[PDB]
Amino acid sequence: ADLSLARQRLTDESVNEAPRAYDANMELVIVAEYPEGQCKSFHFANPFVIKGVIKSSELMWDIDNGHQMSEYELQRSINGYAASHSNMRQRSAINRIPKKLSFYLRGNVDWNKASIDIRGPTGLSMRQTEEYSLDRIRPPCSYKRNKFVDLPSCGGRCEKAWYVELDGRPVSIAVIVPRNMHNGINLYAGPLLGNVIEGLDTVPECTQWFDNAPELYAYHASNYGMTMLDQFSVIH
Amino acid sequence: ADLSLARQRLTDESVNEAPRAYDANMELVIVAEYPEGQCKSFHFANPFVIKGVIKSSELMWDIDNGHQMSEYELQRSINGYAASHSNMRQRSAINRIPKKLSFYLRGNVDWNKASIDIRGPTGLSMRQTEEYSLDRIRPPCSYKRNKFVDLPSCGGRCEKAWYVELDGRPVSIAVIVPRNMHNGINLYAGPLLGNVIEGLDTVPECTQWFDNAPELYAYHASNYGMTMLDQFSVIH
Amino acid sequence: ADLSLARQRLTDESVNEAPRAYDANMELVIVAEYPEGQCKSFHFANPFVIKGVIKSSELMWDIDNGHQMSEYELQRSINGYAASHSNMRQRSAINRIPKKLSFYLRGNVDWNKASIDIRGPTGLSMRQTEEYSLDRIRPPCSYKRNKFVDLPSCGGRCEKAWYVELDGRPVSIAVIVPRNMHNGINLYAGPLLGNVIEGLDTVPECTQWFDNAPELYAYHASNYGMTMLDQFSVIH
Ligand SMILES: Nc1ncnc2c1ncn2[C@@H]1O[C@H](COP(=O)(O)OP(=O)(O)OP(=O)(O)O)[C@@H](O)[C@H]1O
Ligand SMILES: Nc1ncnc2c1ncn2[C@@H]1O[C@H](COP(=O)(O)OP(=O)(O)OP(=O)(O)O)[C@@H](O)[C@H]1O
Ligand SMILES: Nc1ncnc2c1ncn2[C@@H]1O[C@H](COP(=O)(O)OP(=O)(O)OP(=O)(O)O)[C@@H](O)[C@H]1O
Ligand SMILES: [Mg+2]
Ligand SMILES: [Mg+2]
Ligand SMILES: [Mg+2]
Repeated sequence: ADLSLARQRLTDESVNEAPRAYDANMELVIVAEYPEGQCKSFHFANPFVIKGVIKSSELMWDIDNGHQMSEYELQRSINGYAASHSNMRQRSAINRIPKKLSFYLRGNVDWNKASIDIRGPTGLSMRQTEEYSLDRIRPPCSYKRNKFVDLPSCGGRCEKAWYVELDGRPVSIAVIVPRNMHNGINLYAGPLLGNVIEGLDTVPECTQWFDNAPELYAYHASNYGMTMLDQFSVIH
Repeated sequence: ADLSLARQRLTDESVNEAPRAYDANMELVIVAEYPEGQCKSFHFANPFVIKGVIKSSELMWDIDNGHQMSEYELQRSINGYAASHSNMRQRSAINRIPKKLSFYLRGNVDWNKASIDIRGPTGLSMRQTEEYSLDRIRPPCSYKRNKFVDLPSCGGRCEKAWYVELDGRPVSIAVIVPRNMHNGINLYAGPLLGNVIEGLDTVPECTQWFDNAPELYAYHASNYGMTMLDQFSVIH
Repeated sequence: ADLSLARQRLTDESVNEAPRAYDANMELVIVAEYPEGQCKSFHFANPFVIKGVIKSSELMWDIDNGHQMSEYELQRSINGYAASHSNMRQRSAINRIPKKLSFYLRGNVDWNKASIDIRGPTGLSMRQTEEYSLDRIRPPCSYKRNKFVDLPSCGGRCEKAWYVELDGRPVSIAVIVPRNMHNGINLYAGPLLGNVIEGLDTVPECTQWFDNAPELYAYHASNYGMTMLDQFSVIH
């Protein structure tokens, strides 16, 4: 069927190549998994720089008998990890802290410069002893580069992931995903800068709650086209 | 009264011309109207680029017997529109979805480049079949230009509106309103760039809830000076 | 002990000087104090420009019998201050409005250009009669300069504060803290601009609630290294 197949091939190529267009978004899905198997996904998109910033209050599992906990209640629990004996808790809040964090990156990403910073519970640079004096961005460990794990993007050649296991303490997150400009053109240079600046931080973020991973796969990953890897190394 | 009238005229001109000053804000009021007549207004301001980003959870009517619904409850309802059978609802959530969206723009706006993007329920570019691959900003349809409707600004010569009717599904919003630089000066060029960047994203957003449109007119529009048009084509 | 003291001195200098590094954050703590002595702290950090924006709903004391009030309830109270008879209240909401606002700035700050704008209840420039026409940023009064009060930073030579007393009406806040580039190098110039832009707005904000000031000192100030001054002029 020469021309119906040609037409199919062109439609495939148009979908596969679309992310490399000027103003086509790079895509970031962050998934937090909790001990009982619930998943919280946070989606961020931008063509130029994704800035995926998540407070530690926003990373806790926050549902309680069908009701959403307040930032105040969640921050009260987190404080006990930040500042010794700063709350009244006599048992940990490990049940609501992520077991694991998954970062799914898709599109025309500069993989040399994508930065994923797991920061401490109140947003300071992670360290044994956090302090306003030693608080910075883009620490060397944040640049994952070839530590990102290739995943199928079904023809895009443009999806990778990074996984991290937490050890029972709350964290915040700062991810910076910059656009691949390795074609030699600096989109920030010359008159185009005003247009690039106008496009930063323009796309709504979306937070979703799932009672388990299959729900996450069925109603997020496979609905929109982000391949994810489960604990058995099976892709969905 | 030559000089008391001269003084009046100068005071009029100073108020009327103020938006054209460097660091004077352009103003964006987005109003969502719901079936029972409630209005939710979202106000954004900036001198250089207004970025008016609204999640679909933030656009639902979220009050319930005097109590505000959680993002979680609202997002649970919206999911059924995004992902087939992703929630347990047996009836629609049309009662809490906007009937209509109104966008009021006032100030020294570049009307050739102002962009209003009605995006899908989870923030992806609107299309019959939304997907991470075909997710972008500043789609051609977003530039309204002469589809904006002139409204009185009482001497500013600087207010226009755009209206859109929804059809029962939830949406998110991304608006970019850039400053008119048609006097030939690029505020992003040379040393002034650092100062322009310092001014982006500095003004608090304000969300207001009204049980009906007259409340919206009385306690928002006429209080601060944004002319609005009702369903009978009367200005307030 | 020549070399153990040399080692101590070098460790002191490394902590004291760290904020002057490229990508080292400037730090902003805003503290609101309320009539019964509760404190709400808001922490913002960035290397290049801190943009510390706080809605008037976010500045009210919002805890009520251990539960967090909704933005809707808080905004309903604030509206009565913005727009005469726009709510049903027969008594003021002074109990939940700050008595006083404290701004703590630490790091490599340009003290000539740091701007602190106490804006009106709905985000407009503060004035007797607020209006969309006379809404701007960086008003002359916002530049505090030598009105900032030096505080000990324990070797950094880099902490200052500004204090303001409110008079029973709600306000919003916009603070811009730009990086000291008085070494003669414009970090926005040339190829480094893309990297500076990638770093803006990347660090999680953190809101904390304290029942009294000693809690604020014990579990925030002294935990992380921000010196604060109490009503008796004692530093903590
Ligand atoms: N179960 C799995 N676990 C881990 N990695 C996998 C798994 N399956 C595939 N991958 C990895 O994904 C990458 C792409 O594989 P493949 O070529 O099959 O995908 P594709 O559909 O062609 O999409 P793309 O256009 O991204 O290549 C490979 O590096 C592959 O090893
Ligand atoms: N009821 C209405 N419905 C739709 N458009 C209207 C209505 N009334 C006025 N307008 C439009 O608003 C625009 C400005 O009108 P007008 O000159 O009366 O306002 P103004 O007070 O002078 O303010 P400005 O300085 O913005 O002109 C005109 O294009 C006018 O047609
Ligand atoms: N109780 C106080 N009230 C107001 N200001 C104070 C108080 N104590 C100290 N300061 C001010 O703080 C500034 C720095 O003082 P000092 O040199 O003692 O601090 P330091 O530990 O050396 O830290 P730095 O490196 O910031 O100087 C001085 O201007 C000082 O007057
Ligand atoms: Mg392949
Ligand atoms: Mg006119
Ligand atoms: Mg000193």
